[PDB]
Amino acid sequence: LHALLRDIPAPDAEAMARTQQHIDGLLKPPGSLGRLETLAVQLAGMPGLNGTPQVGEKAVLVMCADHGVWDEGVAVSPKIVTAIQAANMTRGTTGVCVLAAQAGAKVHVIDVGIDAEPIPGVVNMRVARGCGNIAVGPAMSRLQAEALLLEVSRYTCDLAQRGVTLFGVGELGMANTTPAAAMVSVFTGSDAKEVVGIGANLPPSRIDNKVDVVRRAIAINQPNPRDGIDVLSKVGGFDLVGMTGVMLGAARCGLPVLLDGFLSYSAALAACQIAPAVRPYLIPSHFSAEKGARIALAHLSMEPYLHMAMRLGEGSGAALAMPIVEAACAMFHNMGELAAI
Amino acid sequence: LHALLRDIPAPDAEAMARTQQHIDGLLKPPGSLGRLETLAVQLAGMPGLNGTPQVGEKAVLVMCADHGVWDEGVAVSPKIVTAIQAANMTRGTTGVCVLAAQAGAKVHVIDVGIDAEPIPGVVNMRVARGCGNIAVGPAMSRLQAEALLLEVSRYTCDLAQRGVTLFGVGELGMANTTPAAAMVSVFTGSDAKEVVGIGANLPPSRIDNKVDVVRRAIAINQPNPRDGIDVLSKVGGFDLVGMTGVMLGAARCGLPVLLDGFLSYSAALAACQIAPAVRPYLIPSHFSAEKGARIALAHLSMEPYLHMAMRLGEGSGAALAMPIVEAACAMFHNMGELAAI
Ligand SMILES: O=P(O)(O)OC[C@H]1O[C@H](n2cnc3nc(O)ncc32)[C@H](O)[C@@H]1O
Ligand SMILES: O=P(O)(O)OC[C@H]1O[C@H](n2cnc3nc(O)ncc32)[C@H](O)[C@@H]1O
Ligand SMILES: O=C(O)c1cccnc1
Ligand SMILES: O=C(O)c1cccnc1
Repeated sequence: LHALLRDIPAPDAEAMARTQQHIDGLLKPPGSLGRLETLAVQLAGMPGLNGTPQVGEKAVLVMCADHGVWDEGVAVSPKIVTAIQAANMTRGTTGVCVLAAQAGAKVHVIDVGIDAEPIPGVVNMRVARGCGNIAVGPAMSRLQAEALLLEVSRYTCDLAQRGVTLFGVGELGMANTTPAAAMVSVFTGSDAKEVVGIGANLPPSRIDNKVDVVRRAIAINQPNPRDGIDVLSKVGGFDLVGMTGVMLGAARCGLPVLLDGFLSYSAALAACQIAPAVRPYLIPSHFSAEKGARIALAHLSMEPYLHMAMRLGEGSGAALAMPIVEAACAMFHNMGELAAI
Repeated sequence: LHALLRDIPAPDAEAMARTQQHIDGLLKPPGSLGRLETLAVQLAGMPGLNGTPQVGEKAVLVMCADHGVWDEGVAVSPKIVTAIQAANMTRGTTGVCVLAAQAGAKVHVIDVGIDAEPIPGVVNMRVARGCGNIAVGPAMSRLQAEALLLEVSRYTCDLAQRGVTLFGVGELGMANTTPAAAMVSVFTGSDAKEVVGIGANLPPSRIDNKVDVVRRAIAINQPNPRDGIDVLSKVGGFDLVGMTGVMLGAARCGLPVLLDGFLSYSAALAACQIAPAVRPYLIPSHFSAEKGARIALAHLSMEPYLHMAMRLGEGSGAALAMPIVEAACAMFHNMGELAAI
């Protein structure tokens, strides 16, 4: 794991300089394509991309897991919805599925801890049947967190061997906005009230309880903010850990990862805490409608491209942004040159 | 023309209600897809769409024209760049071209007033060789403005007959951000300084002059803000008029139009002034990096989906947003239903 982390490559400044120059020579006023130009340059510096902005195969990895904290009344969806939706993922009827197909991306459903019988068709990496209830203790052990990080990391880089060049992260887990809020609070130093949202339509009444639960989790566990693994293990969840693992894996692999919404931001904070070298590989997608979104993003210093007021999760926003990544590549490779004004 | 305007259909509330209900029944927490849901409903109310959110063929219409105001030193690009770029449009090497191909949209290049010999391959609807210099008088006559509105309007609806269901608007015209700023100032009641930007990399030094030119145009022409045609004809340009015409045509046709950037916002203000019935057919794309963008958008009460810091024009932002429109349709038609949680 420390090996893994040690080997995350730095971005290729040489390739980025060449990219910048090329972009500057295209048939348009310099810098006129704004963020599309920056994105192209960013991609060029990613070693797994072979010195140029390009997109081969695309994959969205959905990490599914249950949380003991559901027992605290923090989620309106019944627990079984995780298991149900995960099965649905195999039939292509969910929101991510539909958006991924539209982007020509393949969806990988990964069970890292659903509290139900295994689902055929789903990738099995289950830690346990739901994680511990963070309101009364840790979600899992450090060992457990590290093992999963490792396993997902590897799974991720292996896909690279198969032509995938662009990943998207997603999750599925009733009550997951709760641990996500706790992590955000911890990493950013914000008070719980500021980052706790309505999740999947939690009634406004029910909010207070959610806030208290978050505070409780933190007080009880005393997660160390300087230790991303410590935080994940104490007040995170298997799904969150899994997302962090995709990020570490893609970075080690020298490839880009598209973030999704709120849950993904929490995982990104942990990943960057654990390995700052991860940062350059992350690409924001959309601006989640979850309350703590702004705070979370400010800490990652990211400005999403899409303002859609989305709050579904599943990696749906990631899929929706894929065409943008492809657009930056198209611009780079297909535009004519000034020299030929 | 008044006929044309009179016949713009109202949105189909019946179809929209059915759409809303269907969306609500999809396999996700209600309202979880935010703006994608709203967009789908909007599309459903458009009569040319046959009661459902759908996308058939896509077209981006680029209106090209020269402006006499270029003589005032308000643009750094040489005048010929309009003619050059317009030819380039026929070869698929420009920014819009590349982005449109990526979206599976076809680009229609329309010459409404380039100050050069006709370009083979370009649609000929030329009013004159560049419009009058707004700093010393009107851009054109009212008659001229109305005629062009009519002609473009018709051209637009005719494309509908050929399977196009979604339009994008764009332009090409050195110095065009100048008349665009004047229109914005006029319609919104903002002072020139607040809405005059750098256009295609105008040096910061050169700004003052640009502001004065705008003020001059207005003082001299005294455009009536309550009369959109009056404004267009006095302080607009052939390209701007042409964009307004696509908007009027698509609306009459009962079809959606994707806006682009700053120039497009100015044209939209005029269109809505002329015919408020046009409003429901307009769809924002991106948030232009031009200074007066925010003001312009506030007046249209539109919040763009994409924050890319783009400022190229040509209809490039419109093309980039097409996949989003298609995503809303995919969501609508392909997601599974709750009833089948
Ligand atoms: O913390 P809560 O309020 O439960 O919200 C987080 C969950 O809701 C999101 N979520 C995604 N697809 C969903 N499908 C259903 O049916 N419910 C929630 C869904 C997210 O992915 C988590 O599973
Ligand atoms: O008012 P200015 O500073 O001239 O900016 C508006 C123009 O610049 C934009 N524009 C688009 N493609 C371009 N290609 C070149 O080469 N220059 C400007 C271009 C816009 O479409 C207008 O033609
Ligand atoms: O931003 C998200 O991804 C999100 C917000 C609420 C519920 N589920 C997911
Ligand atoms: O917003 C635009 O479309 C734009 C801004 C500057 C120059 N050309 C186009």
